Parts: sequence; C-alpha cells; structure tokens
Amino acid sequence: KEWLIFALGTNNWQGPGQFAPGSGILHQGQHIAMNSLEKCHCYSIWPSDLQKTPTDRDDYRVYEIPHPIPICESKRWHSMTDEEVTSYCDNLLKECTDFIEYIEKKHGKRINLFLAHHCFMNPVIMSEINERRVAQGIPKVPLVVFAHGTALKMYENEINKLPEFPMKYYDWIRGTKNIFESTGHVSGVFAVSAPQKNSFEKLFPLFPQERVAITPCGYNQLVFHRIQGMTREKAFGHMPQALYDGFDATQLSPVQRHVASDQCIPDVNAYDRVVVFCGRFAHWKRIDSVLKAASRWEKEDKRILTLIFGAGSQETRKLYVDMAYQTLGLKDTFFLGPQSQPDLANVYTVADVSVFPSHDEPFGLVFIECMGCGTPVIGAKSGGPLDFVNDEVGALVDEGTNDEVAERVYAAVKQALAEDWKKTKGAQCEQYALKKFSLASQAELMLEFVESHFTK
Ligand SMILES: O=c1ccn([C@@H]2O[C@H](COP(=O)(O)OP(=O)(O)O)[C@@H](O)[C@H]2O)c(=O)[nH]1
Ligand SMILES: [Ca+2]
Repeated sequence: KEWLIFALGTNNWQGPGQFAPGSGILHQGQHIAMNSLEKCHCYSIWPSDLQKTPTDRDDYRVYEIPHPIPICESKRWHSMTDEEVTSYCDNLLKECTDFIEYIEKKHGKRINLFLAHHCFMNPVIMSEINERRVAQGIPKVPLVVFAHGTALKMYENEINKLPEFPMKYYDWIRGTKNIFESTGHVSGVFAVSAPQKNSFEKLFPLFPQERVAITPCGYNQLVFHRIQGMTREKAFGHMPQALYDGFDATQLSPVQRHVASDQCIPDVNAYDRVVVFCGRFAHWKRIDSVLKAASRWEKEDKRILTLIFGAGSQETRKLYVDMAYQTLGLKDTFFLGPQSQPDLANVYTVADVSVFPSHDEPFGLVFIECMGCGTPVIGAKSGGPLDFVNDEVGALVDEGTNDEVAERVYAAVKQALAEDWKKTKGAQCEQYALKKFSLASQAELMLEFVESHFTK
C-alpha cells in the first residue's frame, strides 16, 4: 500500500518568529512522521501571516494571509464579515487545488488521502474539492478529519445560543453543506479522547459512530523531550498557585503559610526532591490517593515537593485543595492548575518521579509524555498502563481501595527517590517512549487504521 497524502492544517507551524498552537505543532510532527515512513509521501499546507512558503523544498506550502489566523474561540470566526469568510476559504481552496495538481502531476498518480484538521471549513474545502474531482471523472479521494476540539466548542456555543457566538455555521455545515450527515463527504474522523469522541457524536449523529475513532496513541516528541539546561525555577518557579475562587487562605495553619492563591512557590531549589501529578481532576485519577500518600511523607522531614497539575471544576478543585491543606496538613504540596504542554515538558524534565494512580486509565498519555523527557512513572495495575509500564521505566502499584493505593504509592515514591529511579531509569524511559510511541509509530498505526476502516 502506497500513500500520497495531502494534509490541510488549521494553524501555523513552529518557525522563525512564530510559535505553534497545539494543533499546529502536531500537524508538523505528523508531516515529518508520515514522510519518514516507507511508501509514504505527505504534503501539508497551512496558513501564516508571518511565514512564507519555502523556496528550497516542495513538501509543504504556506497559505499567506494578511491578518492573524481566525480562531474558533486573535481574529474570531464570527467577527469577520460574511464576505471576508467566503474569500478566506475560496482563496485557500484555490491554493489547495493548485498544490494538489502540482502533486498529482509530480507523481503521475492521484492523491489517495486527504487530511483536514479541525471540524470546520478545512473539511468543507476538501469536501468541495472532492465533489469537483468527480465532476471530471476522477475518483473522489477519501477524507479523514481530526477533531481536536476547538471547532466543536464553537458549534456548542452557537447551539447554546451563547453571547459572542450567534448561530451562523453549525446549521450550515449540517443542513446546507451536509459534511457529517453521511459517509458521502467525510470517510472517517479521529478524536483524541472519548470526551471528544462523544462531543462530536452528539453534534453530528447521522455520522456513523463506527467511523469516529480514537487516534492511535502517541506523544509528540517535538514537544515532549529532555529539555536542555532546565532548572527548577526556569520550569515552574514562576508558576502561580491555583486552588479555587473563594479560597480562604486564612484557615491555613502557620506551617502552611506557603500556600496562597495566585502566588508562586517560594524557594523551589530548597526542596530535596520533586514529585509530579498531571491530569484532569476526575475522581478516577485518584488525586486523593496522592495527597493521602504525600501526607505520610511530608512528616518524614525529607523535603519532598509535590506538584498537582491539571484542571478541575470549581467544585472538584475546592474538594482536593481543602482535602489537601485543611484535612491532611500538606505544606509541601502546591496546586498549579493546568499548564501548556511545553511548560509541562520543562516540569517533567526536572522532576524526580511522576505518579498517575489512575483506576482504569484508558491509555494515559501523561505516562509516556513524562517518559519521553527522561523521568520514571508510577501508576496502578489497571488500564492502558498495564501494557507498557514495566520495572525498567517505573512501577505499577497493586490495585485497591483508594487508601490502599495511597499507602502503596507512598511505598513507591519512597523507593523511587531512595533508589534514584530518575538516574537509573530516566535514560531508558526516554529511549523507550521515543521508540514505541513517537509520532512515527502513531503515524504508522493511523494510516493502517485508515486503510481498513475508512476506504469504504
Ligand atoms: O495541565 C495539563 C494536564 C494535561 N494535559 C494534557 O492532557 C492530555 C490528556 O491527559 P489526562 O491525564 O488529562 O487525561 P486522559 O485523556 O490521558 O485520561 C495529555 O495530552 C496531557 O499532556 C495538558 O496539556 N495540561
Ligand atoms: Ca474540531
């Protein structure tokens, strides 16, 4: 099977004078990945108001625009005129169709796969290009979509008759254009997580659930890698605490003076070792099992910093913050809420071990993301981690009651710090993540899925 992929990105790649979105830095990693595969050429196109298509290579082109790239939530997509939008999309359409003829003439062969990067406009374009490719007697080429999210929260506010999100597009991609109302336009769709798999499935239900999948699991080794010369302070010293709106800093005992909203941690270099959690504040992450376990080790007078990354509903955020400080006496355990992935790579890079004691973690990307920067991982014998965590990169605790897990986590962090798993396993954690869950393997799994699940 020989692949001639044309991929339509939604954001700008990393470059001179431009950092990348998330969906952009990915398109880029994927572009390299797919091209590195035997029997595979992928051509990408993707917009910027800074960067210019290259002169010394043809694998990609830039869609040069004067304004910043639109957004779904600086330029908003509803904020621009109707005439602004139509053009922005019909200009892009012409660039893509030129590019495609360039490619198809180049290779003496028809493109046999279209990627399109959010659920908005990029699919409509490729879907329109495809109708016309049939107008001339040349097969339409199967089109797969990446549902990262941003364009669906747009569709949800339109439906939720939210403020700045009047109803313009949702009933258009649906009633007027008919993109996800059958397999006649979009052959398949990849979500990153079952949250997104459902967010989409409710929105476009005449789209077969059999044709909405989860991307084969990888991590983005461009982002997640051993970050050179990172410090404690460089990586998270200037990260302000989170907690919750209404956090009464005044009930904190004295020893807990260190805790306070929108206030960085004092004296990062003062703590002997660092221990990291990262994940949505779901109940099954068993955040509570960590704090329980950190409560037992802060009293051991070894200076163990404990960081609690991730985002949570103001109810559940208040739950664990108050469980941590009021209920357990946690003075060396700060909540810094959610963080970008690159900031997180800096954090992992300087962390001694990470603990993600999820019950039935479906796959757990934070496990391999953290390994991809050279630090070991501790988790539980349930779910996705049973298949790739081993004694060489960390540990999985025997499953049990939350209090049971927490005692076992405590046992784990204590051994990991004491045997310096960072030094003794950090090397293999890195070479292991990069080998088995690089964008290169995820690309290979993905094209392979697409062949047998989306070629009707
Ligand atoms: O503060 C955070 C926490 C998580 N993530 C990302 O969220 C994704 C999902 O991991 P999580 O544990 O939140 O949930 P999952 O879908 O793995 O159950 C991973 O790509 C993480 O790097 C992130 O970008 N920032
Ligand atoms: Ca989307």
